[PDB]
Amino acid sequence: EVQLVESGGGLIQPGGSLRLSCAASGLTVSSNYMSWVRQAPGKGLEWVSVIYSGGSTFYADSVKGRFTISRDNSKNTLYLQMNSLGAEDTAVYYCARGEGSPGNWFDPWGQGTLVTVSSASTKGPSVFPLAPSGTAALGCLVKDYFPEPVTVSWNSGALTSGVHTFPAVLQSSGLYSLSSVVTVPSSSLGTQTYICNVNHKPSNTKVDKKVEPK
Amino acid sequence: EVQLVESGGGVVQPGRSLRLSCAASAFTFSSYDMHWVRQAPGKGLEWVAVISYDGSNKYYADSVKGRFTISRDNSKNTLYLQMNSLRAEDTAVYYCAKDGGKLWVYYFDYWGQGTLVTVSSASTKGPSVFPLAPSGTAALGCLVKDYFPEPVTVSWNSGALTSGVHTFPAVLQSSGLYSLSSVVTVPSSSLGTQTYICNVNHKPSNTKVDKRVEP
Amino acid sequence: VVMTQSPGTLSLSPGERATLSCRASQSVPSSYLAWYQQKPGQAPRLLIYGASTRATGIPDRFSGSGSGTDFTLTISRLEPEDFAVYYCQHYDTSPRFGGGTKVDIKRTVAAPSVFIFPPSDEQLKSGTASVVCLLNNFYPREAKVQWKVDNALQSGNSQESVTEQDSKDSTYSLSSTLTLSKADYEKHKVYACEVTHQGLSSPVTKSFNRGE
Amino acid sequence: DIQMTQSPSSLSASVGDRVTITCRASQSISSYLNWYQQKPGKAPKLLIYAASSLQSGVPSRFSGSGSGTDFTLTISSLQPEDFATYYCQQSYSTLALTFGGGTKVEIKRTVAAPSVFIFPPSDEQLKSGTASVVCLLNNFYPREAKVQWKVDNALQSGNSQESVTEQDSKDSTYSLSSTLTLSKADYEKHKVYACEVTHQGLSSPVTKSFNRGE
Amino acid sequence: NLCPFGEVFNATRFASVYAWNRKRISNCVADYSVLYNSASFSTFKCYGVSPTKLNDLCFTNVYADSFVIRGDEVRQIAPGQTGKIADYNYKLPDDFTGCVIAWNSNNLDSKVGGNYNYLYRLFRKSNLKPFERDISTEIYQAGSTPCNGVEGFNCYFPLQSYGFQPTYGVGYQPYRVVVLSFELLHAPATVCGK
Ligand SMILES: *[C@@H]1O[C@H](CO)[C@@H](O)[C@H](O)[C@H]1NC(C)=O
Ligand SMILES: [Cl-]
Repeated sequence: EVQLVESGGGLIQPGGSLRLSCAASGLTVSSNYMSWVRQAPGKGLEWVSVIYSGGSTFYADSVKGRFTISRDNSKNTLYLQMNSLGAEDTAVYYCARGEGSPGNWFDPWGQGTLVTVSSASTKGPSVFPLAPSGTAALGCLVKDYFPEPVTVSWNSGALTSGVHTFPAVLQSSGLYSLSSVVTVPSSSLGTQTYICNVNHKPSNTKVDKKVEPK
Repeated sequence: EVQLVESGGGVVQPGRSLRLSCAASAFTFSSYDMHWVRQAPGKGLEWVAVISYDGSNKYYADSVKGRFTISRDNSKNTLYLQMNSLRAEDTAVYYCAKDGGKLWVYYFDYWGQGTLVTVSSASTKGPSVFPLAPSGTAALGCLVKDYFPEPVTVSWNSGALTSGVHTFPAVLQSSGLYSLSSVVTVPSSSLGTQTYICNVNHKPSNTKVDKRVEP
Repeated sequence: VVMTQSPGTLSLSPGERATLSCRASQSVPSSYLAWYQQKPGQAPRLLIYGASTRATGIPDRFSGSGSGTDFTLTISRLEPEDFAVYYCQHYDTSPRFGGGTKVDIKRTVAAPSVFIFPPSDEQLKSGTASVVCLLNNFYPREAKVQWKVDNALQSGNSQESVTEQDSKDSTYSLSSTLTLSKADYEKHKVYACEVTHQGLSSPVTKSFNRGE
Repeated sequence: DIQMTQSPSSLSASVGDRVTITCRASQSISSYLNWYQQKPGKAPKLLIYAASSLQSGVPSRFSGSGSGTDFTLTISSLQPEDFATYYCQQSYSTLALTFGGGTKVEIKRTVAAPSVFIFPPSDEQLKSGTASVVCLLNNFYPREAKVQWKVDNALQSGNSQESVTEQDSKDSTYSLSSTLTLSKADYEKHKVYACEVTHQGLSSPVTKSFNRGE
Repeated sequence: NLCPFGEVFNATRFASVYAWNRKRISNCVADYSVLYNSASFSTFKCYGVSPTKLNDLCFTNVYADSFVIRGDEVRQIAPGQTGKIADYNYKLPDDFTGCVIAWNSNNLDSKVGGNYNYLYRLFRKSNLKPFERDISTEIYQAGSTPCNGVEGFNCYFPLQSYGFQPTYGVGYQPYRVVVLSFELLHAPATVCGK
């Protein structure tokens, strides 16, 4: 039951500050090596910062002087204060127990949280149905949202087989858009209710769309 | 009244060697630590090496270690710096420094006057001296042009004309050589009566030039 | 100590043996080398540590070895779910990661199932029409999607998106979205996307008529 | 390596003013901080050793204080001959002695207009092939002076090199020499050779000119 | 008679950094000039005192601490440093007065199959005080559940081996370190230089 649950990601303007959280269960933050590792979109993994159990802190040269790692023992939570953010700081940030040295490897990892450094504004999505006509196809269109990400599930997670949620495309307007589809037998179209669960965390927008034939 | 007199600087090609000296006087030389400190042109000070009072212990900065060697001859009251495998970054003014003996740690209480070491593969060229004829007082001078390397010592009337003399710092023109200007303002009355001669001396090329300056 | 992973991408059929290399400019001890696996949309996971020690719960088909300037990760009996990026990682004065190696999985040719979706009436009342064309479960990735509106080929008003290789059947899926204003949408009747793919002996066209 | 940071990098004060220079250390150096004065073209001179001890022979207007990471050099009453560059230097790491970047102290002074003179190229110079026209600005303050060359009332830029002497220890004035270098073929092509001077102490720009061969 | 620095510098075997040795040197005449010219050293750094000045100084006691660490960790044996070695194994104060001497000992402290006799402390709840020595081998509790001296998940053995091999890179090779401390009390000195 060892979990690292992250929060704090989202949109921030260039030169602004943000603080990430890494709430832990199954291990004690103040007793371990705790690190932050980031991953720019489409790029590799970059170690960012570590805090030792005894309090020492270390930082990568790319973030020295702008980031600050800390922890709260009573909340069993790791933090990362990020100041003076620019476009190179836009990345998915992971927390992990350990440092990557012998007997001290990165394990376990948090789920990650995306940070977007942009001058634009947060915008919630609109959800439209993709209605069907052997097997049939249906889906949901999640259009005009910023920033990333959105997550889509079907029937609250009870429907997973044959689901395809596409990577977001950046429209010419500067807003993102994606579609989530799922293939089903044509017979269950009238005797099975399909609902797509769209979640846009950066704006607290949760939409449940029932998709039916027309 | 503690004196440190250095010598041995000049032109050296990259990869060659050069040996600096520094003679001490008027203090117990064989009981003090001695240092070398250098300064690149237009840059800051950089500590180079240290040698113990008896010459048995020697310590160097990482930037010159295994490449420079410090030594001393206490019977001659002289400190030495042997510089081998000289790179272009070694171009600097080198100082010898006495260690003040009032602390547990090093500090430089008396410095030598410095000697310039230029690591370059060029040739030492002598200067060309041209007059600057004058025309409410007047001003006249001499133009030291096309020489290499630094420095050149310019005086007026063999050291008799002191007040009102301005010797400008040299400028490295696009030809790789140096150009220098030295002027002096005199009253406009004594122009055809008093004689003015600038004394240019270029030790690297062994060139001494005296030029008449008349309107 | 720069770590260099090679190759960049690896394309092997299921059941084959994968060989991922991690070279080092200077010698790195075995006990300082580890491997991480990252599946699409997921966090990295510890695979091997100490060059050769398999992490807890990791299948036996993953094994590592090597020392000094040459480390190797081996995936015996490659499976479709092994589609991921793999990073080596070491520690000298700070943690350093390799560039990563993508492991693509080859499979037989699969023709796409094509579906076309009209814009919902909910979206039309907002003043914009999105027409969506779906290419479902095909291989290889190469495909051509052409929009034809009243038999006129459309260009400049469509965007595509492709999924990663599916972790169970190793196929791709593609969506093409044609975007129009409500006004321009009501001026035309026949909306069609034409699909050409290696698994199809002739192009496949899916179309609807606005209103019907 | 202990890095020493000096602030400010440069300052301007007038005679009698109180001058304080700050030197910070990347880590605690106890009290082993020394101050040096270096005049232009001269060897450094020890002023203060061990943070606050006055070196013998140093005038009483110099003093120092501080400990740990923050140190100060104070000139109680600035004198004209105090124009120099002042370095701090830590001695806690005796086998890795490091200096600060140095602080250049300049003397503030009332306005002084420059005496402008112009010189034609000599006859021994035209025998060689080159031809240099030298213009002299003498005993002025401040340093900021604009020297403009005009040949037949045509602006010249890129054919000359300026040179300024350091502040005079007696009267705290500067001096400028501009050397208009050109070939002999470019010398007899024109006639007028002027030197224009724009300075804060001139109610109207002054020009000293001569005609070639007159 | 002379102070016995040779029993520290020329010892055939060195201690692990977590259990670093210390030799109290008293009632002798210290000859530092011969000591510092006795061998070749890859690291020679002094703090608060010059190496050449020790020949004139008197101390109540002189301490010579010795241990083995890996090459990339020698930078931590200095005032104001942090890291696994300075935090959990051997710590110098910020106002440290003394010298730090290090030399490569790959030919002495590496083995064909890996020398697993040199260890360092990897896990510890808090940082060491200056000149503290922690030789505990208690199972480190990384979580809420106590270990009861049994290794397992979140229950780590506190020490880690270096596994020195002679074919490693210099950053991973063993280095012998000697630290000379100079205790100046308000008591009659017993160690003066010559
Ligand atoms: C170690 O032994 C050598 C001879 O092999 C000797 O010269 C040296 O002085 C000894 N070291 C010390 C600290 O005495
Ligand atoms: Cl998204």
